[PDB]
Amino acid sequence: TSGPRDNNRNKWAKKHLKKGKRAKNSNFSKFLKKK
Amino acid sequence: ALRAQFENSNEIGVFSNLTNSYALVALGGSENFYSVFEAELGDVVPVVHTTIGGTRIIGRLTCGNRKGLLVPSSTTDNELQHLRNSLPDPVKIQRVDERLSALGNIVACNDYVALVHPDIERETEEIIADVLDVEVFRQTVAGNVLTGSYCALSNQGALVHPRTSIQEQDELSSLLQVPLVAGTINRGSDVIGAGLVVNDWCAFAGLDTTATELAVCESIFKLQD
Amino acid sequence: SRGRGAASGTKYRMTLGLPVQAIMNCADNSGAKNLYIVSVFGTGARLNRLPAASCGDMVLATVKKGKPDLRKKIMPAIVVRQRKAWRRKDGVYLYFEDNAGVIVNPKGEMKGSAITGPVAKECADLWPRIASNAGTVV
Amino acid sequence: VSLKKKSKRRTTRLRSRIEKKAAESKRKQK
Amino acid sequence: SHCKFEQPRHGSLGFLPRKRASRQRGKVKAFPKDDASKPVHLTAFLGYKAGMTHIVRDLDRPGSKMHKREILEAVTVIETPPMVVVGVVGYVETPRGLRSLTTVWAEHLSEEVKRRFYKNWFKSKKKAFTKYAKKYAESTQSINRELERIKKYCSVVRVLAHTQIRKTPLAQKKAHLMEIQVNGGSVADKVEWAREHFEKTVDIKSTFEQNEMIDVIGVTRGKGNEGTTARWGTKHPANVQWTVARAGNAGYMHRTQLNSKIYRIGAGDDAKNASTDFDATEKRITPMGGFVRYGVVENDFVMLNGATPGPVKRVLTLRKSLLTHTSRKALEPVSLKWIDTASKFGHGRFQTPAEAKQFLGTLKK
Amino acid sequence: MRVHTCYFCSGPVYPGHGIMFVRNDSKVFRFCRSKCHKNFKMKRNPRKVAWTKAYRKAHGKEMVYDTALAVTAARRNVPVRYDRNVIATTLNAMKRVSQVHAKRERLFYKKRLA
Amino acid sequence: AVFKNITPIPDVNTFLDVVLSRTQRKTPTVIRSGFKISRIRGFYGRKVKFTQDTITEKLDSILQEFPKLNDIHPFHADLLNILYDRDHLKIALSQLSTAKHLVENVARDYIRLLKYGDSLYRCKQLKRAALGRMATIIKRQKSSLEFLEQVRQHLSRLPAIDPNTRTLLVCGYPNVGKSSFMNKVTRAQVDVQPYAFTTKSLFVGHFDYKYLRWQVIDTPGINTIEMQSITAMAHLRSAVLYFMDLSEMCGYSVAAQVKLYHSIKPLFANKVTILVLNKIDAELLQTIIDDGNVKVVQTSCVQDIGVMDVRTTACEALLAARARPACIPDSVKTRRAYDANDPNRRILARDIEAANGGAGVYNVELRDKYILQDPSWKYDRMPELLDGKNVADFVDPEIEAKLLALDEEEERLER
RNA sequence: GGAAGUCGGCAAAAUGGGAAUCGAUUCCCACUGUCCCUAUCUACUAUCUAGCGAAACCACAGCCUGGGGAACGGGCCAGGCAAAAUCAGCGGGGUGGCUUGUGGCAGCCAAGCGCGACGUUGCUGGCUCUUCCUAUCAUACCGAAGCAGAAUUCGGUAAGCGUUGGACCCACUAAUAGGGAGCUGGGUUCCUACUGAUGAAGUGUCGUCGCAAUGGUAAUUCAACUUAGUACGAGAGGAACCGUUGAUUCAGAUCAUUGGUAUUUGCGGCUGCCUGACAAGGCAAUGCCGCGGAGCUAUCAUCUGCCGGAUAACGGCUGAACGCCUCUAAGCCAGAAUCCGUGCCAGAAAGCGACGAUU
RNA sequence: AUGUGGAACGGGGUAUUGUAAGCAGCUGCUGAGAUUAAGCCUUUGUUCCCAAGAUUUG
Repeated sequence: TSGPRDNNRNKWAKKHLKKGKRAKNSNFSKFLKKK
Repeated sequence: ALRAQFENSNEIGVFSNLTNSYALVALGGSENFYSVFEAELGDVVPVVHTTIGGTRIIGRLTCGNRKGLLVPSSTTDNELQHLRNSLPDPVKIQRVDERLSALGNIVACNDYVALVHPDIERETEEIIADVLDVEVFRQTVAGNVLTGSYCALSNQGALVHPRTSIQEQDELSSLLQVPLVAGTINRGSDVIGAGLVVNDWCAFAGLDTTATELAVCESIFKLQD
Repeated sequence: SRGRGAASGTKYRMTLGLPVQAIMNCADNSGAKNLYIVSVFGTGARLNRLPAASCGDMVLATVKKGKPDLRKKIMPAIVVRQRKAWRRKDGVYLYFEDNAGVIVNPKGEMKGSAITGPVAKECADLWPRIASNAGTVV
Repeated sequence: VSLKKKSKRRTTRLRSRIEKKAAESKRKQK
Repeated sequence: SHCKFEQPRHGSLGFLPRKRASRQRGKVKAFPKDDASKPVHLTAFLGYKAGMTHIVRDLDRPGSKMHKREILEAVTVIETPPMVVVGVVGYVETPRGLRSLTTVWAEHLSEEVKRRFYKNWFKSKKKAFTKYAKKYAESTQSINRELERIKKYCSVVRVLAHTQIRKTPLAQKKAHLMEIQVNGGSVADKVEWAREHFEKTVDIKSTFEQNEMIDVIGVTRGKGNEGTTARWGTKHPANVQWTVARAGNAGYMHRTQLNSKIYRIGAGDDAKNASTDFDATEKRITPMGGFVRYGVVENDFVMLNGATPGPVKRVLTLRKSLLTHTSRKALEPVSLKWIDTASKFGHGRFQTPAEAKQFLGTLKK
Repeated sequence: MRVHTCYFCSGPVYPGHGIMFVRNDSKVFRFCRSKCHKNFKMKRNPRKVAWTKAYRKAHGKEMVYDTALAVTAARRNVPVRYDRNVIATTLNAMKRVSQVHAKRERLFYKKRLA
Repeated sequence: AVFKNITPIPDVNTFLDVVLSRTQRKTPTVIRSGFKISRIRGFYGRKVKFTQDTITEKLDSILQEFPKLNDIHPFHADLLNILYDRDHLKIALSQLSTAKHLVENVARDYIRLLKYGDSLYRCKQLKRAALGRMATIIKRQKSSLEFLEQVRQHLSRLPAIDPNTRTLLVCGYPNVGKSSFMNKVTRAQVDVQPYAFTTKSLFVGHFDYKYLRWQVIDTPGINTIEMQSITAMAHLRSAVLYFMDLSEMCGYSVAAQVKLYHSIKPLFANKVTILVLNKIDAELLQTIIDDGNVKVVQTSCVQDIGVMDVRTTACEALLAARARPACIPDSVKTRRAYDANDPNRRILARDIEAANGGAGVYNVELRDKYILQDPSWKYDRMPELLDGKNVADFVDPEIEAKLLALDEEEERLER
């Protein structure tokens, strides 16, 4: 099985970070940031 | 008669239990199994996505009919509360303090008559008659104690081992007041209960069930109309 | 393929208490009485580590005492009970008072018909056939 | 850096052995 | 001649030297990358390991073997009283690294942070920061100049904050002072946020929010000098090389546990912090009889999964994760069902004395 | 999530605490701590072990019955449909158990003192 | 008999290169003259032995994977007769086995002489003398290895037949509608072209009827193809499906087809033939009809009419030769079957899933389907424990009444 | 769990014993830390201190790499390097540029200079251990093949990471690939290194908070759910990518829960002993037994293990050389578990910055 | 180096064991008694002690 150094695994991990899967962290940061 | 597979397993009786008033499906796996059951019984009876004791063998752990449902001792309070909320009011639920926890393996019960493991407790038999409102009879199937797993019951038909004799066939039919046929499910597997779940108007078997076997179940269960 | 053959679900890590050379009770009605552990499926490359099994694991078993025709096959066996205490993932610690198991084919349906004694739910979940043919599942 | 697998510099026995056996090769072809 | 029977290496070459950490407080060797798209927010906090317990939570993990079941997990309780911001440090990027250009301190420094500057507070004449206080009162235009310097030249803004160790039931009186990098916004925005946060307390309620994934960093427990057996896991003419396992220090090393989940951030002023929607039963996070070797938790606390480095009453640093990692374990919510506060000093059997008293008879005392 | 009762001491058994033992007759025993588990292993009768609630209640050292509030508790094997009004007033009935049981606990020991 | 599992046979050069490369790469390579003579002898002995082991390992793989013509069902044995000349195939396989034994003999001989090697050189040439003889042995079966590879390639193409199961052999004149009947009956995509004898070899196709599966084997029309067709019906418990061109649109005369069927009747005996009138839409036949076993079924090949009736008749002939009130809900009597394409079809949780992130991401709400006096509380958390007691033990629809009765009682005790 | 250890029941536990064959051997039962797999407890030593106080050994000493014809060595050559004084451990240090994958005899040619190359034809030692190499068994990615699918064969880059448990045998495993540089059996009659621990010292002094040159580096494999009984296949059979869940091995932590440990000699019980007696306690080289907090600990318990560039095999774009063509010559794109960083550990005790006070 | 100061005891909580001696009449006092930090928590409790000696520092 491909490891974590895999360039593919890095690529779709980047794809996850490119979409709303990290938008739950943006608004999460904004909540404390505003309060 | 329909063909379905829970995950990639030919045993759907183990992972689900079906009656004439409700359906129970395993939780946490693929709901494709829940999707298939809803496709045929969603508009008829409620379908409950339930587990029993944090376990997916609810089909062989719980035995019930169109009237009542039974759960073993290991059933958690949260799951029992979940089942009560899901099922409609005219259906009653009962915990059983039975040593033989596998209710689905020790009790094969239709709406009117149930045949039970020979060594069942008297208190279990009394509460079964009270809740299920069926006549209870202690007998073995083909010399084998697990009646619920080795025999499938419906209102109009039933199946047993191909190993049973003709006189045992006649005696079982006479004691059950329902047509009974010696057959097999899932291409030669003699666990009829584990491979077949049947209500009074539809039947589900594993996808590996042969066409001849499906014709046999359809013939005995009169489901063409 | 025997390794996770017809498991219908993953197993959680469980305390290992039945290594090889173990002698343990037959739990089915097929006629066998005692089993001897020869090897366990799914053991990797660990230096000096004795292969071990838990509840619901599939092992290679030899019927030391039992019916002669039941013997002369290194048959797959499912460990259904274990004396060593193990942590169920919900938190409770469980241990049956004897080490028990069933003679099964490589596919995962046993030669027996009814199980005498309690059955671990981990065993009953990786092996729906054992759950189907179990009498009391705990 | 050498950037090689085999060293370009030679040992004194090795360099002396060439003149030992190169001369014998001329003796043999003669 | 080759090795006949091979095995993986008995140790890890990435953690040596196995020497004693040159620090007692957990160092942050990496702060999360900054971004001007997001304005101001902090990135770290400092707490004390009070003790650890176990909880029961309903696991909503889609696709899991135990989806929608009740699960038991060990949890670590870290008391996190609010920390007072007393300084700001500007860091300028140079071809030689990040260099601290200047530092600005708040006018009123508590004895908590003043004790950090002395090895013996009682003998000292307490002369630290006195002339700084004098010049702060006299002329604020000077201090405005260093802040102008920070917002004009510096690229990284960090705030010096000290923990109110007085609030904790610790016998230590020195406050732990560290730098938390202000991530987000322009350098001017960070400088302003530092200014309006001078001398005020920043609490864990504003730093972390009960669901995110953090890195917990600290110094591990000390096991003393140990032989090759327990230090390393051990079962041609040359000189001994560094790779050979040897006998020496085992324990008290700086470690970093990644991917720790906060199951709960409770408030000290609230008396329901140990109670959940499935439990009621008014109780506090402190176990019956008090935490073993720590005391009673009376301030804000954080409940992490698993175990964290170091023994009880040691200081831990909690930082935001450097890299986003959207594993569904890191993204799922947590709904606590029950928290264990029985006596950890022995085989405890009762959650609170109130509910112990009905079961037990009328004690003569 | 059930706070069971130990077989030996008859005390509460919370999640995580204690041991579960399954016998060949499929009977499940729960032990709160190592003391009760090992005492069960040595097979010491709870009715003859002094510090057990089983001994205290079977030796006359604990109340014969407490029909507190016309109903005190039971192992209900028929689940009941979830209601707020039922769920809130039974939350109150919980407490009303506790003071009443606490009151009778004081009265009984005061009677036993003389 | 699935002949696809035979490993591909390299030509003599690649075989030698693979063997020698494996010997070089897997065995140690460096030796010095100053080493003990035992180590030198062992060094070269390993290479000779390792090369022997690689060669037999490959040669045995061939000898085991090929089917033993004698031990197999005579249908396939005779089919391999007509296609491959069992004697040539048997000679080719025996040559490899004789080679295998020769490779073993040379290696045993040279290992034996190596025990007496006195210098690094005399061992070196025994090894060179060894491997060369091993190689020259292999080079002599160039024809045998090439032949077996060609046989292998065509074997992998043959259909997997099973005479044990019920069958119905279809044979007749070339392009006389038999291919059309096979295509209409079975799912097999048999190519139909104007070129005669388009079906060079046999074509096996399964068909499900009468709750059973029958393997219809179409044979070449009637040469090697004709011989293979004859052997197909030679040993098979099946019925003939002869198709005679009624209108002669296939290019073959009806009288000629009848004469051919009469001549082939000796091999078609013990079977229920069919007197198919092919190309119905598009005298001599009296003698064929006099047999009786042939079923005269019209086959309108142009109009594709009667093919299903003929197939059903042939299948039937082959088979012959070989108080409990079920209160079904009213909604069940008018339930629309869940078929995806229709718009009236309701939704399923499977479709909610693919919309809401698919498998492993969608969290099914278990509580979403509770029979309950409200849909809002549908996410509430029911208290389970309170002050050492479960809330569950006390959930009673009349629990308020027990509390008021009680109130009165406590008010009595305080007074 | 019960000899799975070892050449082997060496030693302990069963109290040693039951049956066979010639005291020995075997077998079945029995027992157990020999082992999986180590953990805990006690005493002594080692540690420090007061006093006393040696000996062996000693040309001089003390870092490594390549070379010094040899004998390479520590002194010599060329490099890496190199900062006082020390402490506790552990014992390391006291002969071809060979070689590899393709046998021996005869003849026919015949590029060419009597030979004559390739061809062509004729015949019969094992138990544990650090690191390195690739000449790759598995894992990653590619090319070819009757490669429909699945499974597979060969070949290329590739040494990052694994390559077991038992008596050639039989299992597991993804695989059980090949080699280089403390110990025991049958067979012949000081100093230096390594590992931890202090430590004087510029920078005025003492501190607090930091920076980061450099050195080390870590994660590995499997199967489970859909995607599927779909692509493909007459059928038999039947995958993949995205997404998700567990487990094997390894690594780093931790002691809520569970087990273990008992000098808490904490409590209790039993035997014997000690004052006239009811009692009262106390004693027995840790008298014996049960429980036993705290601590320690267990893949016997729990937790945690991540992303950016540059490439190799290889697939392409434009495009000449060579008016065509061309992945290459100038340039460019995609591309492997690979290399380099990030992250993680250490912090130059002769690298540094900011701040505080300053007799 | 006079303080939300420290220390020695004491109380309480929490734990370990199992219901003490005695008073008595197995039972009651008595889930009692004993131990509880030596690397458990707490203290409007009492008592006690510290605003000292030496050394190195531009």
